[PDB]
Amino acid sequence: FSFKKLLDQCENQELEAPGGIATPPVYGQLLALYLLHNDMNNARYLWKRIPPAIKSANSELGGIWSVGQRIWQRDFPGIYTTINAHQWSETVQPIMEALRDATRRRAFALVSQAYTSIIADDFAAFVGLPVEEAVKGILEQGWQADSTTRMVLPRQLARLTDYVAFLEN
Amino acid sequence: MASALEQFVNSVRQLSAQGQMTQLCELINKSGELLAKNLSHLDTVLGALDVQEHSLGVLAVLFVKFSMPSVPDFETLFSQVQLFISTCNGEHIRYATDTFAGLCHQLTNALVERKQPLRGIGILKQAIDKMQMNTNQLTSIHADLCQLCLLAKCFKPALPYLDVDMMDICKENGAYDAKHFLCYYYYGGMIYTGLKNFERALYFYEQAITTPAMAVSHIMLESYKKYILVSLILLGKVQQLPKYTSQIVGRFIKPLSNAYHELAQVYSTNNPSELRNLVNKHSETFTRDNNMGLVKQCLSSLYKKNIQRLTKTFLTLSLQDMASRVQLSGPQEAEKYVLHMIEDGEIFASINQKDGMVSFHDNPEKYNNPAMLHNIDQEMLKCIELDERLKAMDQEITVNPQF
Repeated sequence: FSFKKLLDQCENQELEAPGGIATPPVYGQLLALYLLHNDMNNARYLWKRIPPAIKSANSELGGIWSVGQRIWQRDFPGIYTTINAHQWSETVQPIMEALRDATRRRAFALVSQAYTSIIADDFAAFVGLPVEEAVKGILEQGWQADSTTRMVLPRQLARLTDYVAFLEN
Repeated sequence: MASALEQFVNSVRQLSAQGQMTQLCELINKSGELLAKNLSHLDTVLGALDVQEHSLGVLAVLFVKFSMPSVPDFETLFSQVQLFISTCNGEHIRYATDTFAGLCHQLTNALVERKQPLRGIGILKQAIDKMQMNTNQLTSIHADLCQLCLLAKCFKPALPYLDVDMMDICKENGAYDAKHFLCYYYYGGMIYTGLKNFERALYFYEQAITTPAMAVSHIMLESYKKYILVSLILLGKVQQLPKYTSQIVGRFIKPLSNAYHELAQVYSTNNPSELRNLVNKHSETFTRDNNMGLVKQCLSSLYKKNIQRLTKTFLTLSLQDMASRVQLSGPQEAEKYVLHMIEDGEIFASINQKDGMVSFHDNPEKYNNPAMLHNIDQEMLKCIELDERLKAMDQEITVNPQF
């Protein structure tokens, strides 16, 4: 993956350059990359490793953890409310932009695999699109949309020869 | 006549050029019975590769004091040991395993009391690659690497060193102990537990229990207490112990772990009302044995087990009837709990909001995809290699005389 190479190259500089206490801007890159891969276990443990003196001095790290708090609870309407509140203009902006696309893609693979008759009033709060825009994009894909009820219905030879001589002799 | 610091720097070159390399580990451990730092300044202008092998002995001596020499400037000692592992590396590290392993142990002890032990992870991750010949070996250095991941909550470097099974430890002059074999399997089981890898956590915790002993210990007590909580999440009963297990676990650890044995009895009945009463009752035992957090996963596992149990019996249960057996207080809480299992992949279901019910279907996978055949061929490549390694060890025993 393209975003998986940025996480491997960031952890190598964390255990080599600093001798004890790292830097705030590096902690914001590891926490933002863990939120994109939908890995709440490594993101929660990384937040506890940061000393309390860094969180109280750097206010940019508090906004990143606020978005990850709703991911552990898995609340779709609670993701877009925390993104447009605290942002950093450095190295987190190009990473936070990809996090909003992963939220809409996560609801697309979850509703179409668990909600065979989702309500149109509740489907708008899962992808971020309004009610007037959620019922339009589903018709161009292939999903039906009922009326007067607001209901949406989504959804070799080289290996074989080696085992012959190995088992015989 | 002459300084004593000059006669102790040229003696490391005679043992490194001869066939006898055992005396080299003893000369660098004492450093001429001196407790100074003048030997590190003489290995630069008279060093073969970079700092030879006498550089690790001087730094390991200063780590025994567990203090700083003068002024808060202890960063000059952590950076000196990093250049020897990366740049200098070392060629005689296979014979001097006593001083090479003890250097990483004394470095981690002096990194926790001062600042945060973060630099020690990147240093120990490079020395473990030199002792492994691309076959995943085990040693005393690998056992100390798992302890660094427990303090510094970061399981990223512990993935390439634990995803592949290890065998045949690196031995040449003595570098392992019985305490390192029990502390490695105990620390490794905690990584697979939080990583939602119960398939590997059950095997790691089973090796620390089957090891025989003579009495009781803190490692063996915490290994059996965690073996019940792990097996209670996957299945509904604790797995039995092998025949070669220790008799202390079934005579001393079993009666002492009465708070964990009664937990598996109520789990078989599948009752959330009776399981909540055992948490507040055994709260004093879970706090004195630092087992907080492990028992919280068993509370949510009972609710997930009742949903999977209804899949075999029922098919399309109503949303209101599902809140009585599982006990979720209202049908609104039932639609939120079943959505968590879809994202994790524990079960596949579909919510029918048009009729107020929920469907429970199986997995429509016949395992006919071409990707499944590649998984069998890749798994068979490790079976033919394990048998070839056992043939070399079997011929070695036949050469030596036996009874």
